[PDB]
Amino acid sequence: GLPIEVFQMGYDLRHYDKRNAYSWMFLADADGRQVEAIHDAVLWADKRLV
Amino acid sequence: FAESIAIYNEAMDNLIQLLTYPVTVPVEPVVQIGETTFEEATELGVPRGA
Amino acid sequence: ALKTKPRWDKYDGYVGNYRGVLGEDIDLDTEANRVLAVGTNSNGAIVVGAGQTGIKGLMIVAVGADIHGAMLDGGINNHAGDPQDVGKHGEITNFQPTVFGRTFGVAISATEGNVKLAVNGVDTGNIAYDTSAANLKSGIVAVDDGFTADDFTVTGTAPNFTIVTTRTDVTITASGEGVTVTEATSVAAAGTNYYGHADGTVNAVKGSDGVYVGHTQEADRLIVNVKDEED
Repeated sequence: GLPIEVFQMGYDLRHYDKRNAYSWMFLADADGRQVEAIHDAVLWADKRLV
Repeated sequence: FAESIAIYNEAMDNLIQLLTYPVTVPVEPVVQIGETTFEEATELGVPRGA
Repeated sequence: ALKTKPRWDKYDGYVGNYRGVLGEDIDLDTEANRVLAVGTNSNGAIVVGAGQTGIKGLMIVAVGADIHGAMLDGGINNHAGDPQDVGKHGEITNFQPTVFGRTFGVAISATEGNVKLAVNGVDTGNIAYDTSAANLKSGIVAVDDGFTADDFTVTGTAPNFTIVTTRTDVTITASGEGVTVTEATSVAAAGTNYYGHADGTVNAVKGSDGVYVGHTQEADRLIVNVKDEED
């Protein structure tokens, strides 16, 4: 007669977020290039996270 | 003397063309920009701004 | 760029948070871009520190600066009669304690003769060991620097003492042996309760006054939950 045995392994999963927020007075006077730069800084913080 | 001058002249020519460029823009800017970070998410709260 | 400044992160404005009008001008060199404890005067107006009502909220007067680091006086949110927002509930980020003026701790190592202080780098002449507080104050004002007995406050009846300056630009220091001078700096601390004072300052210290305004979590954040002052 014979024995047999096996096992298995897994991986984690986690969640991350960030916010950006503007008052009406900022959105009234801002250059679109400034809010585009804030977006690019978040895309860079995203890579430094992963 | 024109050949002893020619060696000093050659040495100065080679140094000048390797150390210099013509200025076309009389004033040059340099900038310093900040950064941001993600944070770990939760199921009821909200993250910080940017 | 060199610096962060305090801001509201979360502020709703349909809860206990409110619009008002300023009863007095905000001092841009001393009070703009800082977390101010505010009350209400005998009219309807917001005032820095305790008004008629005591401390009722926190305010940040958000002001733009030029690249040279100075602030425009042409704003519409910082003169008397200008509207301002005030918070009871929310979060402030890039938080710092609010302090006005400069403060120095003085301790004398000598039990003999006299010790030498400096004011902006020019000396007091002589301070005896074991002065009164008024004798210490007198030796500070006696320098030919053009500062006077209203620029300073002194307290202490021991080798230890403290100098408090309402101006920002006077530095008290030691120059001789037998005395030391430490400037009493103030930084945000994690996990700490903060209190709004009748001055309008915010500090992790509560004294004979100091309503609760919130607590930090991580030092760069303040969770704002004002427990309004009461009769």
